[PDB]
Amino acid sequence: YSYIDPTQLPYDHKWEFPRNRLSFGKTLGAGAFGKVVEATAQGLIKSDAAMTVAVKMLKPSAHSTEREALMSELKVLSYLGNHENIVNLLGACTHGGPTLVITEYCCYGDLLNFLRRKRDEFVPYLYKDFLTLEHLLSFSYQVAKGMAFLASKNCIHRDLAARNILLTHGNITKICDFGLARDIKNDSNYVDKGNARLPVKWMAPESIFNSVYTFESDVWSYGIFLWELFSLGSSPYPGMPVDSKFYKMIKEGFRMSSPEYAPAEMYDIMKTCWDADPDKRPTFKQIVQDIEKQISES
Ligand SMILES: COc1cc2ncnc(Oc3ccc(NC(=O)Cn4cc(C(C)C)nn4)cc3)c2cc1OC
Repeated sequence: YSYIDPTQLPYDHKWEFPRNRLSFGKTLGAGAFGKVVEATAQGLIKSDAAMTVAVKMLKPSAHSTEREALMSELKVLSYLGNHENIVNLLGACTHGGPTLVITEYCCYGDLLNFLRRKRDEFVPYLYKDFLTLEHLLSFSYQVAKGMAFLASKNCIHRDLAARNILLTHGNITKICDFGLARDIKNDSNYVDKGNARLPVKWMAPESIFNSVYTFESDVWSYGIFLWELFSLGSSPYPGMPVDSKFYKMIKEGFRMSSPEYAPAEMYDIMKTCWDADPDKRPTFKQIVQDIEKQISES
């Protein structure tokens, strides 16, 4: 929810695709109630050529709440329309069986696992495809541009992190949301807080203590994502478990020091994203303008 009720958004039937034209392959990811599988779609291209796609669907374990949530995701994707910095909708199957959501396939997978795999060969300054500082600045710019677009459409992400960014051809990043297709019960980055399992280390104080999610709380998460990026995939608040001492320290103003590979101007952005006053944080549009200047000066 937040600013817009996703259940009231319309679904354009121009997206309707016949489900008998899909051939399912390997499961890319699974949670308790949902999954994402790799598939071949036939007749999606005007010229009889087959194409590889990603398909999100529910498991027989899912209930009415999860069935409403997958339909709401489809309505939001149809409402947003395509954007270069967001995973794009290609089609959907809404009759003749369970809901299927068809999105573009991203050959390099999630950004978190890519950074961890590339960590040991990082170059701060050719066939080998080494990760450089130039690539980290470009990723930070592309993610801020996609988030500036979501905010302009009155959308709040609520789970922005490196694990929710995909990487495709030509070092292009795409904002995504695995949601129900992530096993949050066995992921240590999600913590038990009341009757929920939440990503506390990425959450703004107003979201933790008041359950308030806004344009400003997404900006706090972006600052945490920057720390993950310039630490080459390390977990935030290293050596600190999520306990009473953690919630106390955050309220009292404790903040992480800069990661090892962050330029000083990128750490300056992180600090402003983590201001206790939501009105003192920059907008995603201001972040884009700031990074643009850094890239041009480089
Ligand atoms: C080679 O490995 C992979 C390739 C992949 N290629 C493509 N997709 C993959 O997974 C998916 C991840 C997420 C989604 N769904 C959404 O993001 C829908 N959405 C967007 C939003 C917001 C508006 C931003 N809200 N909801 C669909 C598929 C892959 C996973 C891989 O490995 C794990």
